[PDB]
Amino acid sequence: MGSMERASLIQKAKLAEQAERYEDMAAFMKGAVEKGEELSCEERNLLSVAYKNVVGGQRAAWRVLSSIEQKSNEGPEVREYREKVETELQGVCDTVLGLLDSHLIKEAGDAESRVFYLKMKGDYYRYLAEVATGDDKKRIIDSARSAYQEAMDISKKEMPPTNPIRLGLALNFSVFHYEIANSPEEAISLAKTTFDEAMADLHTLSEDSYKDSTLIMQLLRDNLTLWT
Amino acid sequence: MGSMERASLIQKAKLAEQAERYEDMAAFMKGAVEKGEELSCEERNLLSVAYKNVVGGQRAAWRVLSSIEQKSNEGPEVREYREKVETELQGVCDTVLGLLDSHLIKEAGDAESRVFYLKMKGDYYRYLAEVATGDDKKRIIDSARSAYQEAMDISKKEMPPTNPIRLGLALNFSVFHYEIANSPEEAISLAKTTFDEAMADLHTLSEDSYKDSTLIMQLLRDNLTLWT
Amino acid sequence: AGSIPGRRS
Amino acid sequence: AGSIPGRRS
Ligand SMILES: *Cc1ccc(S(=O)(=O)N2CCC(N3CCCC3)CC2)cc1
Ligand SMILES: *Cc1ccc(S(=O)(=O)N2CCC(N3CCCC3)CC2)cc1
Ligand SMILES: [Ca+2]
Ligand SMILES: [Ca+2]
Ligand SMILES: [Cl-]
Ligand SMILES: [Cl-]
Repeated sequence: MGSMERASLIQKAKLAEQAERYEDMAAFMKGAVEKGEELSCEERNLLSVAYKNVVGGQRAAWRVLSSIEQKSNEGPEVREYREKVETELQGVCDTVLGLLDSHLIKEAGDAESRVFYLKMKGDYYRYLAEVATGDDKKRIIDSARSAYQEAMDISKKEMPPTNPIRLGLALNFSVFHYEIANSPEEAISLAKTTFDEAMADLHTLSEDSYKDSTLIMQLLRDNLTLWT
Repeated sequence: MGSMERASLIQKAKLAEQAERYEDMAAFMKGAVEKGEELSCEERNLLSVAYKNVVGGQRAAWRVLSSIEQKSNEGPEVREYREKVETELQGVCDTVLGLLDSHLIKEAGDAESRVFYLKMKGDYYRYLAEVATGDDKKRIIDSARSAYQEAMDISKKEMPPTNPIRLGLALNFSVFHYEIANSPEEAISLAKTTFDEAMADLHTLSEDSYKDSTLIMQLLRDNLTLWT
Repeated sequence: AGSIPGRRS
Repeated sequence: AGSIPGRRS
């Protein structure tokens, strides 16, 4: 998208979201990142929304195909097609990870931007881990863990316990523990401690911030209800 | 998809539908058509479902963008992006019309296959007409009309009034009259006559055929309720 | 005004 | 188990 203005790419990403054209949205936001400037809060959210929709569709398709393939193992077409979708999913994760490494993370000096990008890095390694098989899985899992852990360390030092990015990071890291790392007790402990520390800080918030934080706290509670 | 077996393309189209990967589904069915053999009833439905999903997403996005563009006319980005989506939509319609012309229609000798493909031809010209502007619109509209009319003539001679393809053809031709040709009275007359002739033939049907026909009859009734 | 949905086999 | 939906701006 090298010939399109940065501001036009951002405007088109917003239009693509309204039109539910998420592949287009991701391509516009990739072009905007590649202009080389840092992203604002709103622009970071557009980048994340675009890719979460693209990879979310791929993950849902991969799960459907994997389920059919496993039942078939109780011609080569189901495996071949699951592999095709898997390769496409891995390519999207690699693209996002490449944008974070060149050069979003290294230029992110404020806590809000750096935590946001490291949470993304953990998420896309987690999506790689969902489809990885073997010892490849081990290094991919450690990459997710390391990204989430660095984000957590910054978030606990630099953000209040009600900050929505801090809360969403803790939510997703708890899902990592439960679903990827086979550490359900660590998942439950993280979700509980996060919820309780946020509850105790709600009194400091405006009505609008209260709504933002409690929405994500309910997600932590929903997981705790499922896990206990 | 020239290197993939016909039977594998069909199997993958079914998997792609289950995974809600409709672009893949359409590409697999295009490859199957290009093998040069005629399509069975089930295969024709897979081809139609694949492309109706692809073009349905494009039409919905085009409508969102066109609405934003019109309100903006009460920078160039909204128009440029609407044009991009429009061009993509036109390309998909041209692809389907190309498969029908090379060579699905000319090899379709049974009424069921020939009516099915001519209904498709009317539908994809109708989708072209939805986005066409000017005298281009006139010839595109006439192409839709001519395809639907030939299908109607065959269907009335060769199929019972309850046949689901005959009913769906009449439904879509009535929508053509109402939405494209500015002929609401012709739309209402066609929907009414179609519904009434089907009602009078229901007594001939099994329980399962009755369910198939009455489902589409309800769609005719839903339109009549909106139009009168 | 609704045409055949046509999006599920 | 649910992560942040993250699919709407
Ligand atoms: C991981 C993560 C990402 C974003 C946020 S957020 O910016 O505080 N926010 C994004 C919008 C969401 N709304 C939009 C419509 C429904 C929810 C809410 C969360 C937090 C954590
Ligand atoms: C234009 C048209 C196309 C197909 C048919 S159909 O074969 O009789 N049929 C397709 C399946 C539909 N079901 C699937 C799930 C819900 C509805 C019903 C119509 C008729 C007309
Ligand atoms: Ca510039
Ligand atoms: Ca062969
Ligand atoms: Cl910086
Ligand atoms: Cl033939």
